Amino acid sequence: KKRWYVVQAFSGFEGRVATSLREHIKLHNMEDLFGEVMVGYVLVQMVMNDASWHLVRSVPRVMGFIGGTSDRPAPISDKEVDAIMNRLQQVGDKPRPKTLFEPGEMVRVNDGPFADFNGVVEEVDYEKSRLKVSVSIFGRATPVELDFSQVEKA
Amino acid sequence: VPLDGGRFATSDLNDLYRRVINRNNRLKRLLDLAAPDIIVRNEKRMLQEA
Amino acid sequence: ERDGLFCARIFGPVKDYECLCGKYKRLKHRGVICEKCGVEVTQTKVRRER
Amino acid sequence: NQYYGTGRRKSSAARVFIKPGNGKIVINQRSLEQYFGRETARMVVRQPLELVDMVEKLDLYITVKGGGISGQAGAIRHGITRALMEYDESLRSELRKAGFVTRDARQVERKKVGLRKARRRPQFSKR
Amino acid sequence: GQKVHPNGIRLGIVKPWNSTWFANTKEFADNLDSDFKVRQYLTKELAKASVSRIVIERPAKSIRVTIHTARPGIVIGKKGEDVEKLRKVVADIAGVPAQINIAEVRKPELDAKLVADSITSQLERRVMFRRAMKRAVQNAMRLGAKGIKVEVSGRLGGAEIARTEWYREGRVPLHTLRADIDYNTSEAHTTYGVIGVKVWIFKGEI
Amino acid sequence: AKQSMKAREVKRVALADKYFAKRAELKAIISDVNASDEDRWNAVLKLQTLPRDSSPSRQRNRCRQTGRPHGFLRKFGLSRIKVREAAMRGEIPGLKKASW
Amino acid sequence: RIRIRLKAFDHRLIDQATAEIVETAKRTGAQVRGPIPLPTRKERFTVLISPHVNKDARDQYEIRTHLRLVDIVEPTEKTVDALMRLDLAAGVDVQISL
RNA sequence: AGAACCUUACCUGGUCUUGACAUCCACGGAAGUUUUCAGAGAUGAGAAUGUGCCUUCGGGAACCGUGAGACAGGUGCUGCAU
Repeated sequence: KKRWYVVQAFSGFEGRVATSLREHIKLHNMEDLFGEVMVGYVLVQMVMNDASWHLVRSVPRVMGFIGGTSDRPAPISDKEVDAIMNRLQQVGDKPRPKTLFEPGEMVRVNDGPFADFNGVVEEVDYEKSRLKVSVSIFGRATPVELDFSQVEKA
Repeated sequence: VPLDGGRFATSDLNDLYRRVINRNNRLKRLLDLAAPDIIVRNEKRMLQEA
Repeated sequence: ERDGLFCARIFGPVKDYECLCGKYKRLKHRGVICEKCGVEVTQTKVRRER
Repeated sequence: NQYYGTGRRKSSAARVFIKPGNGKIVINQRSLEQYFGRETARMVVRQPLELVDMVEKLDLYITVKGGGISGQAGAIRHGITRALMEYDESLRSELRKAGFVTRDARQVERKKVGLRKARRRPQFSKR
Repeated sequence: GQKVHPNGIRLGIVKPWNSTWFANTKEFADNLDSDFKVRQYLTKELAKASVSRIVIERPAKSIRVTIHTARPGIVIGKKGEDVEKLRKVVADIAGVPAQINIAEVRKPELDAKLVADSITSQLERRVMFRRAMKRAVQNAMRLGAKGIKVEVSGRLGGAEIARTEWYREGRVPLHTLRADIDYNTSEAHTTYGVIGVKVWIFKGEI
Repeated sequence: AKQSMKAREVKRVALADKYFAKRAELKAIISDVNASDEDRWNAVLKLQTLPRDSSPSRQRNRCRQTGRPHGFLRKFGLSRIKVREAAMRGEIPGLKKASW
Repeated sequence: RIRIRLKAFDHRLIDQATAEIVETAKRTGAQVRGPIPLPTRKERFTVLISPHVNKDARDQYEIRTHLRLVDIVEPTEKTVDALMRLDLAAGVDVQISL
């Protein structure tokens, strides 16, 4: 049975740390002691022998494990690791797709002449990447189209 | 203030405050979607040291 | 920056009595927080005390 | 060049473009013969022509859209008679001596309240 | 009975609406019912105040009453005090903030609503109905009105068979739609029954 | 107009705003094609244990002022009598005795 | 670039109010398409007037709502605030779609 | 300008009476929510949970009930009182 552990790398070289880790596994052929490697923190399916611990800390650009102690480092509480990974993935879409999607949802404007005003998105357009929200100008909610980054979720 | 060339010669306190704010934003993100105990213990410890 | 280490609304306007860019370029309404970018309207040494 | 007269019979709206040339009739990218040229007394599409310009050395480009058949047949006729503008009252006088120039402003009546068909009242009985 | 209402026939011609705002179909009803709530509540408590008309505006999630009286010093109390005692309750029923306005009428004997309450207040104070009526006709022609017509009907005089007597002076043309004829109706709860007053005031030919 | 029958109307809009639009889902897709076994049959049983009120078909749409059940008008919310006396006053915007 | 679609019940008001909504724009943005009228929605309610029998005396009513378009040309920030934030005439709906 | 119940005022039967709807008084409980049995339903018995707002906290009133008398209710009659 292989349990999970958390590895700290130099933040920014993380994919290269993951590749070098897979390659050190297939060099020192402890293939039965490593399951996966998930992506500044690298998740490793592993078991705990001191040989495999020295292996992971001899992988370059790796600081060390993160646990209660350095003698017997600590598996994984996985309290919101999935949600952290979800965020990492979502970020991609949130930026690339920028799916402007909101209805009856209140938003916030911080761009253009509508800056410093709130309103609701009566219509949303993920394909056109535009949100239809009206901003109470002189009381009159002036339905205007704002980008996801042009306005903030309320 | 910048130097002769034009590159801004930045003070040390701006590095310190910018580090504390970068870490505090990361720790708040580790309170919304968040992540397990060991992660937020290292995150709060890096904020403490910052 | 809009709301960074060196903000406008949190502290004050870089230029003396100038709000931000296209708003208040004379001496009549010292204080109005323009919509273009949230900013105070004061002198140049006001940020040193804030 | 290019000349025009509208015609607006019975909520149908015609656009008659008259120009010298061929002797064909184009009605809304159809010919006359295929549109209603076998239907219901089409004569009014030519009734001004066999009155004055028997030669018909002018081709008519008609685009009518709007209501029913005979109103569209009539709105064309008011369109052509108003389209004799370069060939004016030297010969539009005899147009007025056969009528032919009025809008024939006769709309249908609005159904009044109480009644059934704007004049037909629903059969009272004395007892 | 058989005559058309003189103001409701002239809304697009001379007399403006007593409530001007736009609303689409979704909010047309609950604006209208809250609009009824400000009219019944104001005349509930402005009975001493001699109030004629309450015009209503709605500038974009706002309510703006406009109260036409002949006693503007009474409703404000001192320095507009009781104005914002009325603002507090009309903000409850309308749910939005409320700006209150007021314009006086210096000629209360020239509008139909106040000459009705110049009559319908006295009829429960056991005045003879011909005396209150004829005084109202003399008061309007004294103040330079081009026409006046006032009609009372009911069990007036403590009778049992109802009557309908009416007095007039000058010119009151109800078929000339150019006329800005002010018309308003009121009633009078006496001991024997209600008395309906109907007063027409013809102000000018155009 | 029968103030009890006005009060019977106002309790029915509350029950329609507490149960249904939130418990009309039991008839929405749990009465649609799925596992249409006793899971569906229980849901067809389980909406009769709701009150005999709280369905929107029980609502009458009486007048807003007089509560008159007939002659309603779903643009204004009034009956046909109370819309006419108000319109000739000028309580209703943009409306007049028109003719075409 | 920005459709300005405005609705009101009075025709002498909605057409008066469209004169200044381009005068607050051509002063600064200096390019508007033009005042475009739109076909009006006439909603009719013909209904009984007596409180009982005589269902032959009805009174025809009609509420006319009008629509106007000007569809301003230039999306310069100055013009945007001079229309979006500066809305006038209470009782006149105006709705904008950029 | 629209009755399957609703509407509905009519009928049989089951019910409650200061009442379903308003103001007032004295008490007690935030209000609310979830769920179970008995019942044709109205209702009855609960069982759980929530326990917020201003403070003189001996509070008060948004709100649910119980008792008090004023009263409330009436699509009951008379269009030949209006």
